[PDB]
Amino acid sequence: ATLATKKATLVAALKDLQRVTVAFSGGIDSTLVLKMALDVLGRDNVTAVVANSELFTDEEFDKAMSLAEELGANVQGTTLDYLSDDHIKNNTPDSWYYAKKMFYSRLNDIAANNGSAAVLDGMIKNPGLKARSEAGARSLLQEADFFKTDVRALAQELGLTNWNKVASCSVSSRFPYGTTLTHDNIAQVMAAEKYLRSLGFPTVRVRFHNDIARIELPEARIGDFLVFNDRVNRQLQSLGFRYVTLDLGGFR
Amino acid sequence: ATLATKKATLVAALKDLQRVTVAFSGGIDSTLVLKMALDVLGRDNVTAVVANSELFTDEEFDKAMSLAEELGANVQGTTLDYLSDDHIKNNTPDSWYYAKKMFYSRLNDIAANNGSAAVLDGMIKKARSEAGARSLLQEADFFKTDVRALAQELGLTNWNKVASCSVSSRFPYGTTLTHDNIAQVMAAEKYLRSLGFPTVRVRFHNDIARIELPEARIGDFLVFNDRVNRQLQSLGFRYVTLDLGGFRSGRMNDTLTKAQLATFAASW
Amino acid sequence: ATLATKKATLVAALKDLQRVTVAFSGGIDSTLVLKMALDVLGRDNVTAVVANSELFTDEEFDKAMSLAEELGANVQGTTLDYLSDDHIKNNTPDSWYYAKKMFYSRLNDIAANNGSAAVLDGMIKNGLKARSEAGARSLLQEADFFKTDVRALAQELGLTNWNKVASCSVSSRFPYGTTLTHDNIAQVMAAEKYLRSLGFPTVRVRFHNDIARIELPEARIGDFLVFNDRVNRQLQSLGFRYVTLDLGGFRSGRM
Amino acid sequence: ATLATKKATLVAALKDLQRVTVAFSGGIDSTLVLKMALDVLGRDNVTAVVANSELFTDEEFDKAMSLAEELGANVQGTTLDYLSDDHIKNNTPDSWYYAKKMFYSRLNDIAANNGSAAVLDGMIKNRSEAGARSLLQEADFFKTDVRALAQELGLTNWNKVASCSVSSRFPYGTTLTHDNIAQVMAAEKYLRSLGFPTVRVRFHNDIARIELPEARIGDFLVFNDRVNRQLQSLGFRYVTLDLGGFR
Amino acid sequence: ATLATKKATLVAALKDLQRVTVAFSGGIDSTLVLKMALDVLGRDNVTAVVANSELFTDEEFDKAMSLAEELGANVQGTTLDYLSDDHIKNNTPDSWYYAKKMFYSRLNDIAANNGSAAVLDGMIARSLLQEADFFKTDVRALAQELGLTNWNKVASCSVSSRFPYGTTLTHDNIAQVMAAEKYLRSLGFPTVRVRFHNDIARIELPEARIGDFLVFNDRVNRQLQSLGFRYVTLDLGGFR
Amino acid sequence: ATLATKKATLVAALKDLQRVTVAFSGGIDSTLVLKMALDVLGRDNVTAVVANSELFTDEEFDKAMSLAEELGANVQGTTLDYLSDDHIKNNTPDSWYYAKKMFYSRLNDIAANNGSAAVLDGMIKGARSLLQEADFFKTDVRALAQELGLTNWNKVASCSVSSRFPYGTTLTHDNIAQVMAAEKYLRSLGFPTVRVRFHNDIARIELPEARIGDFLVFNDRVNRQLQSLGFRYVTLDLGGFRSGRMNDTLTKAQLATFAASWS
Ligand SMILES: CC(C)(COP(=O)(O)OP(=O)(O)OC[C@H]1O[C@@H](n2cnc3c(N)ncnc32)[C@H](O)[C@@H]1OP(=O)(O)O)[C@@H](O)C(=O)NCCC(=O)NCCS
Ligand SMILES: CC(C)(COP(=O)(O)OP(=O)(O)OC[C@H]1O[C@@H](n2cnc3c(N)ncnc32)[C@H](O)[C@@H]1OP(=O)(O)O)[C@@H](O)C(=O)NCCC(=O)NCCS
Ligand SMILES: CC(C)(COP(=O)(O)OP(=O)(O)OC[C@H]1O[C@@H](n2cnc3c(N)ncnc32)[C@H](O)[C@@H]1OP(=O)(O)O)[C@@H](O)C(=O)NCCC(=O)NCCS
Ligand SMILES: CC(C)(COP(=O)(O)OP(=O)(O)OC[C@H]1O[C@@H](n2cnc3c(N)ncnc32)[C@H](O)[C@@H]1OP(=O)(O)O)[C@@H](O)C(=O)NCCC(=O)NCCS
Ligand SMILES: CC(C)(COP(=O)(O)OP(=O)(O)OC[C@H]1O[C@@H](n2cnc3c(N)ncnc32)[C@H](O)[C@@H]1OP(=O)(O)O)[C@@H](O)C(=O)NCCC(=O)NCCS
Ligand SMILES: CC(C)(COP(=O)(O)OP(=O)(O)OC[C@H]1O[C@@H](n2cnc3c(N)ncnc32)[C@H](O)[C@@H]1OP(=O)(O)O)[C@@H](O)C(=O)NCCC(=O)NCCS
Repeated sequence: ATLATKKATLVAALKDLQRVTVAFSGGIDSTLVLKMALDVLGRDNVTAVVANSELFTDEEFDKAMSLAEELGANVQGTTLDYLSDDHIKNNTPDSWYYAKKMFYSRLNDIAANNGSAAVLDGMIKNPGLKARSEAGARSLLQEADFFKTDVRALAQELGLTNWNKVASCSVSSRFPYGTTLTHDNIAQVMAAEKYLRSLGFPTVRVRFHNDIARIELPEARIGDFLVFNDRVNRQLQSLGFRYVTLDLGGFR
Repeated sequence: ATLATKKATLVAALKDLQRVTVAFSGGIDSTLVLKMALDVLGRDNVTAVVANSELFTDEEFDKAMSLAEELGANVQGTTLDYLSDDHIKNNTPDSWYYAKKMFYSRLNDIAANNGSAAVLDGMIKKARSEAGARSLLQEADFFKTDVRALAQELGLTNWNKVASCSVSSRFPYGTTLTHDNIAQVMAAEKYLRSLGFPTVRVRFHNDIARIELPEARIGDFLVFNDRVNRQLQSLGFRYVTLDLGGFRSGRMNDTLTKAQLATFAASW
Repeated sequence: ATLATKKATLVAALKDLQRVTVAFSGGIDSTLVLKMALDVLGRDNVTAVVANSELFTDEEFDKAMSLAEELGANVQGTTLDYLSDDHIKNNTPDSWYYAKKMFYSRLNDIAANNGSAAVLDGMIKNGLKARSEAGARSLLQEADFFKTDVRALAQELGLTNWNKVASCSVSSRFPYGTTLTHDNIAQVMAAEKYLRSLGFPTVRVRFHNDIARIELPEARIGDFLVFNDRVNRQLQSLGFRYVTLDLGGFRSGRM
Repeated sequence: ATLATKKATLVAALKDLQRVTVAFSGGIDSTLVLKMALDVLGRDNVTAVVANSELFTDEEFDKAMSLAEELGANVQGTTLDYLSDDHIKNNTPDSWYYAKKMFYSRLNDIAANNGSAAVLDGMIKNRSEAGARSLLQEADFFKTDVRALAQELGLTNWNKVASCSVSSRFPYGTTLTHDNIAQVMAAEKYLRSLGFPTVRVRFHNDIARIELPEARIGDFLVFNDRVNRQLQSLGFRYVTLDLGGFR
Repeated sequence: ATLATKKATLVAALKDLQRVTVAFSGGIDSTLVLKMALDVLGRDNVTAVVANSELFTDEEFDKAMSLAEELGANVQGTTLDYLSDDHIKNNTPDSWYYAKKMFYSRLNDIAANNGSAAVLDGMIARSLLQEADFFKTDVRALAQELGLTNWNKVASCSVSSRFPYGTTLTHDNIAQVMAAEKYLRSLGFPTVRVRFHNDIARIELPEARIGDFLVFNDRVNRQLQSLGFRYVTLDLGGFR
Repeated sequence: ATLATKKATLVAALKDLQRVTVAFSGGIDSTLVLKMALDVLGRDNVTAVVANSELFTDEEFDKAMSLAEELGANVQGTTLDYLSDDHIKNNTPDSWYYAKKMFYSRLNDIAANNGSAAVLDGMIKGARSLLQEADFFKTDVRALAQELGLTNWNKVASCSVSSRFPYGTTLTHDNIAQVMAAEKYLRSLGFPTVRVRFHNDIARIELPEARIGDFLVFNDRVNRQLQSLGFRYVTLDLGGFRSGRMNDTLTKAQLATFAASWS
C-alpha cells in the first residue's frame, strides 16, 4: 500500500526485464520511469525514445530530447508520419487510436532492433489504452499502482525536480471531425498558437475552421488581450487565415 | 448650376410625366421625390410603392409605410420573393443586379396597371435603365447637399436616418440563403442592437457567427460575452465569435498596416 | 424685452443693411445670423463666408461649408495665412487678436468686392477690439441676444442642425513661446485627425517636441487600449519619437 | 393614425380648453405639450409650473425653469412638501399614490387660482390621473410620435435623462430622512459629473450600492478610487458597484 | 547566517527533541518542518496533524492531508469544533485568541497521548524555522535542495474575517460565503473575499484584477444570488 | 554541446583559477557563477562582491547581499561613486563604458588584496566571464541553475537607473531619487516590471503591454503621486516596455526603423 511497496514492485519489474526502451515525453511520469530504469539497469541497457511528428511541436520534441540527455540517458529521436494514415489524415473520431497504433508499432520496431525486452511508457493509475495493450507496451507505474501523488512522492525522494510542466495536446483537436489535416494547415495552427503564447497567453487554442481562425482563451485573460487584437488579426492573416476571431465562450 | 434651376428641372420633368409611381424607401432622397411629386401633381396622380422582402426587416418596411402615409400619399405595399431567383438564393457576386431587376420589374407592373407614365426612384449623384425607371434627382444633378437643402426648404424633417443594408451582405458568396438562416442573422443583430450596439453585423459562416463591432466598443462589450454566446447559440449557431478586425476592417489602421490588410483582402 | 422684440430689432437692422456678408463658422450663433439674413434679405443678397486656415481643421471647414449650403445660402470659402503674422507664429497671448485682425480684414475685402453693406459675425452678449476696429457688426449682441435667446429663436426658425463641437486653434497644443511651424502644425493636425477617426471626437495631441502627450476624457481611456499600437506607430510615422497618454486626462494641466 | 391627425386632435383639445396650466418637468413629453399649448393658445393663456421638492434634484428644477422661459412661457416654480405626508416619509409601496395626490392637488390649486380650464401633463400612450388632462395620451401619441413632432417644431433642448424620485434609492420600510436623501443626492450628483448621466446610488445604510448601465461599467474603473473616497466622505462606510447593473 | 548554519541549527534542535508532533497546514513552511523532522527523527517518531474545521475550507484540509502523506509522514486529521466557543460563534474581536486556544489544546492533547516532546509549527509550541532565523527566501532554498516541489500555494485565512464583528456565525452562512469564494476562485481569482452583509455580498478583489473580472459580472451575480444573497456587489476599494 | 560538457568546461576553468572574486549582482547568471565557484573551489577560496552605487537601488543591493550569503559565500559590499566621473554624471552615450571601467577597477583592487587570481562576472552569450567561455546561452544557465537547485535570484532585473535618463541629461541625487521613488511606488501597486523614464517635466511610464489594461484603475493615484515627486505631466508610453518585441512581423520591422532613427 505504501510508496515503498509500490517502488519495490517497480524495481523488481525493471530488474526482471533487464533491457528496456522507454517512450519518453518529458512529463513527470516518463521522467520517473526513465530515472528508475537508469538507476536499476544502467545507461547501456536503456534507450529513451522521443517521437517527432506533425501533430506535436518541435519545441516539445527539443525539450524532451534535452531532458533525457540531462537525466543521463542515451536518447534517440524517431519521426512518425501520422498523416500517412487516412484515419488520422481525415480526423475521424477514431483517429486517436490509429495514431497510438503507429506510435507503439514504431517503438516496438526500435525495441526489437536494440534487444529490448519491452517498451515502457509513463501511464499511471488514474479506454484509450487499447493501442498500448495491443502492442505489448508495459506501463510499470500503472502495474505498481502509482497514483499521481505517488509519482510526486517518488520524484521528490529521488531528487527529480525538472520535467515538462506543459502537457502536450495533439493538434488534431484544433480541427473539426471530418476535416482533412494537411502539412500546411497544421503548421498554420501551430504558428498561430506559438505567436499567441509569445504574447503571454500560455493557455490557448487556435481552432481551425477553413478560412476562419477561432481563438479560445481563458475568459479572465480576454480583457488584457484587447491590446493585441490588431497585431493578432494581421499576424494570423499573414499565416493564411481570412478571418481571425475570438470565441466568446472562452477556452473549452 | 443653382439649386433653383435644379428644382425647376425636377418640377418640369414631373409636370410632363403627369402620373407617376414612386419607389419609396423612407430615405431622405425618395422622401424628396415623393414630396415633390405630390406637390407638383397632386395625391390622385401619385402612387408610392414600398417593397417588403426577406432581405429587409419588417421594422424598416413598417417605418417606410408610415412615412409615406405621413406625407399624404396613396401608398401600396408589395412583397418581393427575392429567393426565387437562383442568383439571389445562392448569393452570387451579381446577386444585387438580379434583385434590382426583380424590384424594377414589379414596380413597372404596378405602374403599368395604375396608368403611371414612369417609375421614379430616389437615386442621386443598372436594372433601372433596362426597366426605364427615372431617377429625376440624378437627372437634375442633385448631390446629397442639394437634397438636404431642398428637403429643409420644403420643411421635410422626418425620414430614415439609418439606411439599412440587404441581409445578403451577412452571407459569404456562394452560401445559400434560406428563410431560417436569414431569420437567424436578423434576430442575432436585433439582440445585439438591443444591448446598446447600434452598428453591428452578424456574419453567417454556417455553424459560426462572426460578430463585427466598431473597435472602440469591444472593451465595453466584454460584460455581455457570455449572454451573447448563449443567446446566439440558442438561435442555432454552434460557435459565437468576435472578429478581431472589427467592423469595416482596416479603415482605422495606421497607413502601413492598412495597406497590409488590403494586400491580404485582395489576395482573397 | 421679449424674444419678439429682439427678433424685430434684428429684422430691422438686416432690412436697413440690404446686402450682407456673413462670417459663418457652423456654430449655432452664426447659423442664426445666416438664417435670419436669408429670411429677411433673400438668398441673392447674402454671401456666407467660411475661413479656412492652418490653425483649424479641414473637417470643420468642410462641415461649415456644407451647413451653409444646406441652409440655402450662397457660400464662399476663403483661406487665411495666419502664420504670415509674427504674433501668431510666435504663439503669444495676443496672437488671437492678430488672427482676428487678418480674419476681419479679409472679410472686409470680400464685402467690398460683392457690394455688401456690412460684415456680420455671430457674437452675442454675456477680445472684440479687432471686430470693432474693422467695423464688423454683431447684430445678435446689438439686439441683446443671450445664449438662451439664441436657442429660442433657433427653435422658432426650425434650426436643428449646427456644429455642436466647436473647434479651437491648434496653437493651444503648443506651450507659449514655442514657434509654430508648418511642419509641427501638420504633425499635430494629422495626429488629432487620426485619433478622431478612431472614435474619440474630443482629443488633444499636446506637442512636447519629440514627445506627443495625448489627452483624452478619462471616461474614454479604457476604450482606447485596442488602439495603443496603431496610435503609437501612426504618430511616430508623423515624426514623434515617443507617443504617450496623459494619465490626468483631457485638459489635465492648464497649470 | 398619422402624426398630422394626432397633432390636429391635440390642437382641437387645446382650443376647446382656451386656458391651461401645464405641469412642466423639462422632459421631451412635457416640453412638447408646453410648446403646443403656447403655439395654439399664446403666452398669456398658458402657465407653466415646475414643481421643486426634496425627492427630485435641484438641478432638474433649475433646468426646467430655464427651459420653460426658453419655450416662451410664463413660468412659476412651486415647492412640494412630500415628506410632510407620513405615507411618503415611511416609504411604503403606496408612497407613490400619496405623492401623486399632493402633486396634482398643488397644481389644481394653482390652476383654480389663475382661471385655467385644466391642468395638463405630459403622459403619453404605452396610468390616468383624473385631475389632469394627458392630451398626448388622449391623442394616442407614442414616444415615436413625440420625437417626430418635436423635431418638426424644432425642439432640440430638453432634459434627456430624468433622475426620477429619490425614494426609489431606499428600501421599502425604510424611513426617509433629510440627511439620507441629501447623502444619496450628493453621491449621484458626483457620479453624474464624472460623465455617467444614468446612475443610482442605492442606500443600504452603511453600504452604497451603485447601479450603472452595464455597457458603462468598463469605462467606470478609472474612477473607482475617487468614487470610493468621495462617497465615504459623504458618510458611507463601504462603496460598492452592483454586478447586475442598472435596473 | 549561511543556509548551512540555519539548517544545522534546526537539525540540532529537532535531534534534541527526539519525538515530535507537527502542526501541518500544507504551507511551504510547515512542509519544510515536516520534511526536516522526518529526515532527522525518522517516520515512526513524527506525527503530522492537520486540523479540520468549519472556519477553513475542506479543500485545504484534503490537500494538506495528501501533501503530508506524500512526504512520507504518518498523518492524523483532527476535527475542531470552533463554533462551540461563544467568543468564536459571536465573532468578537477577541475570537482569534480562543480559536488558537482550542487548536493548541487539541494538538497538546494529541502530543501528550503519543509521547511527543513538543508541538511544532511552521511560523517563520515552538517554530524552529523562526528560531533558526529562516526568511521566506531561505525556506525556498532548502525546499528545492530537499527536492520539495509540492505545497499549498494559496494560504487561506479564517472565514471569520468575512463577517463583521458581533455577527453570529452559522453553519449556513459560513457555507454560503465559502461556496461563493470557491466559485470566484474557480474563475481565475485566487485572492478574493466575499464579505457577508446579510442580504448583500460585497466582493473584494485586488484592484489590478477588477478589469479582468467584468466578463464574469452576470454569472457571478446570478451564482451568488442562487447561494442566497439578494444583492451581489463589488467593493470599489478593492481587496483590503 | 551538451550541458554536461559546458559544466565540465566551467569546472575545469575554476579549478585552474584556485582563488576567485565574483562580481555578484543577484541575477541568475552571477548566481550560477557564484554557486559553481563555491562548489568547485570551496568557501575559503571565493569572495562575492556586490557593488552599490548611486545608480543601484539599495533594495537590490540588499537582496544580492542576502542571496550571496544564502548560497554560503563570504560576501562583501562596496560602493562606487559613479557621479564623480563627468562622463557618467552628464550621461553621455559612452557613460556605460566609464561606469564599467570604474566597476572593474574596484573589483580588481579587491582581488589583488584578497589573493584572487581573477575577477569573475556573469556575462553570457582583466575580468573573466567563464559562462561565456564555456558557451553558455540563457537556456543553459536556466538548465544548470535548475540542476543545482538554485531557486532565488533577482527576477525583477536590476538595470542602472541611468537608462531612465536621456543622453545629455545631468544625473543628480534629486532626480535619481525621483525616478527611483516613482518606480518603487509603481511596483508597490503590483507592477514589478516598470520604467519611469525621465523627461524633465514629463514622466513617461513603460509597462509590459499585457499589464496596461490593468493599470487604468491606478491612473489618478499615479498621476498625483508622481506629480508630488516633482513631475509636471505623468504619461504612459503607448508602445509599452520593450516596444516591438511582441509585434507582428511587419510592425516589429517598422518600430525597429523608428528606434534606429534616433540612434
Ligand atoms: C499515448 C498517446 C496515444 C496519447 O494518450 P495520452 O494518454 O493523452 O498521452 P500522454 O501525452 O499523457 O502520454 C502518456 C505517455 O506516453 C508516452 N509519450 C507520449 N508522447 C510521447 C512522445 N512524443 N515520445 C515518447 N513517448 C511519448 C510517455 O511515456 C508519456 O508519459 P508522460 O507524458 O506522462 O510522461 C500518444 O502517444 C499518441 O501517439 N497520440 C495521441 C493520441 C491521443 O490524443 N489520444 C487521446 C487519448 S483517448
Ligand atoms: C435599389 C436597389 C435596386 C439596389 O440599388 P441601390 O441603388 O444601391 O439601393 P438603394 O437602397 O440606394 O435604393 C435607392 C432607391 O431605391 C428605392 N428603394 C429602395 N428600397 C426600397 C424599398 N424597400 N421599397 C421601395 N423603394 C425602395 C428608393 O427610391 C431608394 O431611395 P432612397 O435613397 O430614398 O432610399 C434595391 O431596391 C433592390 O431591388 N435590391 C437591393 C439588393 C442590393 O444589395 N443592391 C446593391 C446595389 S450595388
Ligand atoms: C470671431 C473671431 C474673430 C475670434 O473671436 P471668438 O469669439 O473668440 O471666436 P469664435 O470661435 O467664438 O467665433 C465667433 C464667430 O466668428 C465667426 N467665425 C469664427 N470662425 C469662423 C470661420 N472659420 N469662418 C467664418 N466665420 C468664422 C462666426 O461668426 C463665429 O460665430 P459662432 O461660431 O458662435 O457661430 C474669429 O473669426 C477668429 O479669430 N478666427 C476664426 C476661426 C478660423 O480662423 N478658422 C476656422 C475655425 S473652425
Ligand atoms: C408625475 C408624478 C405625479 C408621478 O407620475 P409619473 O408618471 O411617475 O412621472 P413622470 O416623470 O412620468 O411624469 C409625467 C409628467 O408629469 C409632469 N411632471 C413630473 N414631474 C414634474 C415636476 N417636477 N414638475 C412639473 N411637472 C412634473 C410632467 O408633465 C411629466 O412629463 P414628462 O416628464 O414626460 O415631460 C410625479 O411628479 C410625483 O409627484 N411623484 C412621483 C413619485 C413616485 O414614486 N411615482 C411612482 C409612479 S411610477
Ligand atoms: C496557527 C493558528 C492558531 C493561528 O496562527 P496564524 O499565524 O494566524 O496562522 P498560520 O496559517 O500562519 O499558522 C502557522 C502554523 O500553524 C500550523 N497550522 C495552521 N493551520 C493548521 C491546520 N489547519 N492544521 C495543522 N497545522 C496548522 C502550521 O504549522 C502553520 O505553518 P504555515 O501555515 O506557515 O505552514 C491557526 O491555525 C488557528 O488554529 N486559528 C487561527 C486563529 C486566527 O484566526 N488568528 C488571527 C490572527 S490575529
Ligand atoms: C556591470 C555593468 C557594466 C552592467 O553591464 P553588463 O555586464 O552588460 O550587465 P549584466 O546585466 O549582463 O550583468 C553582468 C554581470 O556583471 C556583474 N554585475 C553587474 N552589476 C553588478 C553590481 N552592481 N554588483 C556586482 N556585480 C555586478 C554580475 O556578475 C552580473 O551578472 P548578472 O547577469 O547576474 O547581472 C554595471 O555594473 C554598470 O556599471 N552599469 C550598468 C549599465 C551600463 O551602462 N552597462 C554598460 C556595460 S554593457
